[PDB]
Amino acid sequence: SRLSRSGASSLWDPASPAPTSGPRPRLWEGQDVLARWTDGLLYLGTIKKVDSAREVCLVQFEDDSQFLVLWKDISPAAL
Amino acid sequence: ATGGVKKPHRY
Repeated sequence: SRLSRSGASSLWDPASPAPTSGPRPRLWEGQDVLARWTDGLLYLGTIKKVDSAREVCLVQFEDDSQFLVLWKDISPAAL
Repeated sequence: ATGGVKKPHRY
């Protein structure tokens, strides 16, 4: 049996005060998101539901499309 | 070209 999943990301803590330059928005009801689809094209929609347990969220799209998107395929539409 | 439904980053 294997114990390690191979590939470690961020395993060190800060020793001195460090400011935040790249902020990351959160998943909430009424959040304009960009749901990336498997066709290579992006999708615009607002958050109708949130699943912070399985890292998922439901969003209502411009063309009345209610599609379930993952927090990894989502890009907050702000800038 | 489309322009009536979703309006994401560019497409």
